Amino acid sequence: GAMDLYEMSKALAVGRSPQDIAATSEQFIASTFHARSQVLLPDDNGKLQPLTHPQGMTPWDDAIAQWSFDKGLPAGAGTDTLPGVPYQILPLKSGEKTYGLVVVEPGNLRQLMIPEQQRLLETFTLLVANALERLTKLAAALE
Amino acid sequence: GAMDLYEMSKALAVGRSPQDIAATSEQFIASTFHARSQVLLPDDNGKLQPLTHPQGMTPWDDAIAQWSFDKGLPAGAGTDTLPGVPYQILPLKSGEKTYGLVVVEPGNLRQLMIPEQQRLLETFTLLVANALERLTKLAAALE
Repeated sequence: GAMDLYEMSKALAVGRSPQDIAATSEQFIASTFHARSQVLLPDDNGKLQPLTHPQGMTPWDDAIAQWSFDKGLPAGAGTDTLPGVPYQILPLKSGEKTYGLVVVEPGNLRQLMIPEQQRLLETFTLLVANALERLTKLAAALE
Repeated sequence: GAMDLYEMSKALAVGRSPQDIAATSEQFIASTFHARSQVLLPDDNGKLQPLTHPQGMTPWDDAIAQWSFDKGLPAGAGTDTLPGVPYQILPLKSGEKTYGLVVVEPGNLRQLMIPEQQRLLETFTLLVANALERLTKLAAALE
């Protein structure tokens, strides 16, 4: 919806932890894009977590997810890497830096892949990435 | 244009100072929205700077600008506060917090006020606000 990006931005602004940001992002991406989703974040070593998909999502390839994060490039539907899977693997990027990934599995892939929806989803991932960037850089500043 | 938000996000991601963010925001808002613009930022006391408009912009009311920043509410065209002026005064907000303002004076006010353009401009101000929030909170973390 028209107001969803603004409402998510309000919820992201008060997030205090990566898990807060992940939960908020999943709630809003699920509602706005009629999809199940999972945010994946790097650990100390740069390896994405969690490695276990949630009930209701089809399992994705962990190593292709890692590839998407490492390269800052999408995979899954709409790309030339795993073009046939029923989900998208999207980097959460601010500038050239990738702070995480979101796996998005819609109820209706033809609906999610409408170009206008793809452009809206890109704006969502940019706002999520900005929130992750803020928390990561602040924690580093202080710890 | 379709790619302008993404291109501005890349430029905002590498900004190192509020002045960097202000210059980038003015460049992209000017180009995308066919407008002159000025970003105003609070000083130590919460008073907006600069107090001097640039050549090519019509002077705005400094106290109404301060009102917009203090209340986190827009003024100027499209609002019930100074509805008749040929510019908009827009808070740069992330969540409930306002980090600055942008004054936008278009070459063609009827074009800027097209609702689709207004919705795009709101997304721009959200990305600018996120950049200002990141720099402000990081500087505080370190200084």
